[PDB]
Amino acid sequence: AIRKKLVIVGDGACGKTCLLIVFSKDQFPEVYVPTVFENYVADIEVDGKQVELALWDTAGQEDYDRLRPLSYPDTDVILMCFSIDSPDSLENIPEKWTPEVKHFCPNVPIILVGNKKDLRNDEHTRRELAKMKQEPVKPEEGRDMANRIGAFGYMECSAKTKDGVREVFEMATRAALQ
Amino acid sequence: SMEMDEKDFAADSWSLAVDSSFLQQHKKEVMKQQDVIYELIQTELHHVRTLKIMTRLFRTGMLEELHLEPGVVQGLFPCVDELSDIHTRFLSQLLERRRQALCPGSTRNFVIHRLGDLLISQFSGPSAEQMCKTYSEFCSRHSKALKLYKELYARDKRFQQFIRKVTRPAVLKRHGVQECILLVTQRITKYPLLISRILQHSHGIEEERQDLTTALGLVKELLSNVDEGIYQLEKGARLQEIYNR
Ligand SMILES: CNC(=O)c1cccc2cc[nH]c12
Ligand SMILES: CNC(=O)c1cccc2cc[nH]c12
Ligand SMILES: CNC(=O)c1cccc2cc[nH]c12
Repeated sequence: AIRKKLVIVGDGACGKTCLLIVFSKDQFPEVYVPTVFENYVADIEVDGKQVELALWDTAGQEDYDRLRPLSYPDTDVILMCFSIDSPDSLENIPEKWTPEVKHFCPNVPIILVGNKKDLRNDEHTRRELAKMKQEPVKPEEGRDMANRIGAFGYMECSAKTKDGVREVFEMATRAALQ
Repeated sequence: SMEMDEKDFAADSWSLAVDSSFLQQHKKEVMKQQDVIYELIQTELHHVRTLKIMTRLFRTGMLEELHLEPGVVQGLFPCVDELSDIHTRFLSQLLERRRQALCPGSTRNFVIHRLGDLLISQFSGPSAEQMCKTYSEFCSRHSKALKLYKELYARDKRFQQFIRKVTRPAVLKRHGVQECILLVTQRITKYPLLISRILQHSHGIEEERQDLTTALGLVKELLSNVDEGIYQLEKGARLQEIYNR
């Protein structure tokens, strides 16, 4: 097996920690959802190729501009996350997260991931967002942002139901192998 | 880690660690508070373990088996003895607070009601100054350590055999040299996340809510000072590239 490294980036409320936890355990924890994620090395076989994929979170490093880049050396694939229940997290993608990743990870494929897709048809979410003249992120809005920033691709998932989670990490592995 | 502490922190949560008859005696809010305190101690036990792999398995093994040029092992593992001293002491304090809280006749049933004071002590005074000085040095030497590792692995056959040998066991799967260095650098930014969630469930006692609020403030001040004190060292960097930073 070949070793590859994945780093997930995005705002504090984007769901990146939950996404790594659910994938690494293959389950949404029923008793306790951990606050933090240390690291993990997933055994993944995609399109006949065996890879050891090391997983890293940047949660907690958002306000520390000199500590945060230390997570980037030798990254093979970036997952750039936003939350579908937060159009504000999508807005910070092109002029905050994107130039940073392009500087420290030149030529590394970026996959733009819309997390919490289960909240797109949640009445409580739609009511809270309507108070700030907002609505859940539309699938075309996610695709257009991914197109704009030069992302390798656009994907959606729900850590809560696990839908789309395996497909995100299998595609990230394929991107890391190119 | 030692077997006694590994077994005490084997369960996925505090609610699964204690006996069910003991869990049933507490309110939901106390269980939520204890689950996060348990996660803080469990991750501190693993962080000390990462430091022992670095000092004992890698560093000492290279000194005792390989013929590396002087100053090469220090370059691969900067400040590891100092970091091990800070965290082993902090872990000792957390584990003694848990031990004093155990019910008589039990080695697993406890409730920690007063964490805030311990966190204020760790993140203030000389221990905070030592943590700030050590992480500012470690994090400024992080990129150099990774590049030195990659150079040695690519060009030294005996170094490559040593690494492949000691990292072959499945219990070392997440703990190769580069993975340990990033695990240590990332440890300090996990503290505010853990402290904020403990604070969310510690409103029942006003003195505890105030103590955790003070501790959260101190950890953030330490992180800001460390972040402002970092500048990556690079082997063979010329003075002109440094003063034109
Ligand atoms: C170009 N030098 C830089 O240091 C840099 C550039 C872009 C984003 C970030 C975030 C931290 N540093 C950054
Ligand atoms: C500043 N650039 C853009 O806004 C952009 C670029 C590429 C595709 C789309 C779709 C919508 N906007 C796009
Ligand atoms: C970091 N501060 C927090 O309050 C927090 C963190 C992670 C999960 C939950 C669930 C409730 N609060 C949480």
